[PDB]
Amino acid sequence: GSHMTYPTNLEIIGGQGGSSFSFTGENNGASLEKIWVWVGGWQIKAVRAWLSDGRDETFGVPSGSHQEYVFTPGECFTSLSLWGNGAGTRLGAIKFKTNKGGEFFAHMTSWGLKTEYPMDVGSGYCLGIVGRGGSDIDCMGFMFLNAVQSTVLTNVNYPTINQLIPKVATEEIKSVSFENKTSVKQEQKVETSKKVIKTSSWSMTKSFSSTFSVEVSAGIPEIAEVSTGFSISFGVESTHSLEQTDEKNETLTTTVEVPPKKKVDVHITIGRASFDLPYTGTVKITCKNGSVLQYETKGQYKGVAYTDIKVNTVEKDL
Amino acid sequence: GSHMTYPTNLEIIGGQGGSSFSFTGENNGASLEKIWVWVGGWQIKAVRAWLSDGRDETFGVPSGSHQEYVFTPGECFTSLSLWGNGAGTRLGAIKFKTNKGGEFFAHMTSWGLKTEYPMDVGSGYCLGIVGRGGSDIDCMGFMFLNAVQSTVLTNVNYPTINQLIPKVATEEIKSVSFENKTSVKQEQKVETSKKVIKTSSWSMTKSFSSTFSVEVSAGIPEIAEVSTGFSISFGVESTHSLEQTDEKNETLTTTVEVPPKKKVDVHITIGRASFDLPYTGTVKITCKNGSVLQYETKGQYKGVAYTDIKVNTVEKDL
Ligand SMILES: OC[C@H]1O[C@@](CO)(O[C@H]2O[C@H](CO)[C@@H](O)[C@H](O)[C@H]2O)[C@@H](O)[C@@H]1O
Ligand SMILES: OC[C@H]1O[C@@](CO)(O[C@H]2O[C@H](CO)[C@@H](O)[C@H](O)[C@H]2O)[C@@H](O)[C@@H]1O
Ligand SMILES: [Cl-]
Ligand SMILES: [Cl-]
Repeated sequence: GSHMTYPTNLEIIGGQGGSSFSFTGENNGASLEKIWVWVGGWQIKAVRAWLSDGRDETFGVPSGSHQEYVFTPGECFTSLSLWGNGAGTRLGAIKFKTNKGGEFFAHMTSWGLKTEYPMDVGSGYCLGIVGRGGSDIDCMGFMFLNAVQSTVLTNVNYPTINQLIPKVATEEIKSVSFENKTSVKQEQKVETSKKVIKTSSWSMTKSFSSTFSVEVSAGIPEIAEVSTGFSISFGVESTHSLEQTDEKNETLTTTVEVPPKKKVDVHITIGRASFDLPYTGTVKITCKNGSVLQYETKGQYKGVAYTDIKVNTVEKDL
Repeated sequence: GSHMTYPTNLEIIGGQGGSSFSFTGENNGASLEKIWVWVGGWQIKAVRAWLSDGRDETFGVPSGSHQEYVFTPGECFTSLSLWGNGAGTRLGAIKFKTNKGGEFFAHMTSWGLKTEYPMDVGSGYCLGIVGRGGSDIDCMGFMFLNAVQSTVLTNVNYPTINQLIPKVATEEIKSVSFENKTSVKQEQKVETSKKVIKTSSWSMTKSFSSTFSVEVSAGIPEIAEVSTGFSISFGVESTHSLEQTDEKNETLTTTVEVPPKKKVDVHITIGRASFDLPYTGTVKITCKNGSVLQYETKGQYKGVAYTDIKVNTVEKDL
């Protein structure tokens, strides 16, 4: 009585003729984006499906006109029922409703419908379809991702980061001038504050990111001003959102030495850098039922990062 | 030997004639938004200033054309110098630069400029002007907020929240049906997941919020479904940003009981509420130098909140 749970939920209805097919995003997180259904008198005749990664395949042999459903990003199933043709030999009908208020019903046209099979749609996120086709749709089911506990983008790498030479724009914060009339050392306290807005963005297919709250477990590219240039350090690992912004009041206290019979000009600045670079990582979906679905992904990271506040003092003799 | 610090920085240059004026946002965080300067042969003739709260005053008596500087939100001074008229009886010139690359220089037209007085602009955020005027500008200084350590919106109240009746819109997450053909009670586990995006925002004058990173210490309006109806409670105080979004995967596991020889329909939903109400609070500015500037404020809070996920089951015979 060992019990197995799975990250997907799939119930296939119909007969056992035809040849098996499996058309799902279960290895890359792709979802069902569009479906065309053709019907006959005593069967679903054919199905054409488009997944959000651009795959497009037809099962069975179309005849007549089709019915269409176009799913928008974030649109999930709220319910699904399938019918066989009543004889156990073909799929007979598909009915569903979505979380955007849509409803779709496609059914054989001659024979009356018999036993309805209502399905659990899991999370509501449909990964595609699986079944058997020949001239017709012998059998089919819709594959759903089961309800999700967490969705994490982890194992993030930036494979061009070491090659990259970042452009650091200087922002002026303040300049102050002092003059020391006396023949003895002077010291001046200078306090600086400046609002900095650091941002991080990891791109993601919009279907997946509209449906799930993706946490990011990653290091953030950072800038420090090295004496021989600017290097993009790949910082310490922590948790973020896919689009993240962190504001603060960056501050510094400087004690400026003003020698005798000298004027000192103090110039206070900060450096700003925009990263725009590829990343790779692993999407890890953990379902409520304990199972996991993971897959490798790649995208673009965009970052805005700042140096420390910099103080430059220029001494002159008046 | 005690040491006294202050949250504003103000150095007044010129003579002692005329009458005192003080035109600053040091009681409501308003900043200098626009300035017009008129000059004469041996003086600054007049200054007209506009603060970000809509105040507008003129000091001295204009003659001739004016020079103008218009400050955009977030534009701070990076440097400032003032001159007297050389005789110590009038302000004679104003020169400044800003963090958006601007520069402005207004000076008396006949008498030569003597001693330049360079000023520490503090945070760069100019609260306004203080000085003496009669026919002319006898003396003036620009007041700055000193470098800032933190800016916090706290003591937040929503004085209409008790009168409020909230619009709750119901979103469908999933529905499923079960059938029990036995004369024996049956159980079914249904797991649910749903992405929710909760948002908070407290309005603030754009000049202040563009210059400073404002942390919010507040309770957030929250919504629960009571057996009677829909509660709107304050929440417990915590730290937020002025514009805050929090995504999560809300989840639920439900054990559904199917009584013998019954159909049971399970309808899983969540309630969404939009708040749009007034708030009051206290802005607390703590300077690097330990001093504090506090003032009361008011604005509009906008929120999106959600109830817990709800399960409603209905039963029939079959
Ligand atoms: O009804 C379709 C028609 O086609 C045939 C033979 O070409 O069978 C093909 O299609 C069936 C439905 O997809 C499959 O079950 C079968 O395996 C496949 O050869 C006829 O047998 C059938 O009547
Ligand atoms: O500066 C012009 C002229 O104004 C007079 C009055 O005619 O003085 C007024 O303006 C001065 C500059 O603002 C003030 O110092 C003075 O207090 C005020 O009465 C003249 O004295 C002066 O020459
Ligand atoms: Cl059947
Ligand atoms: Cl002078």
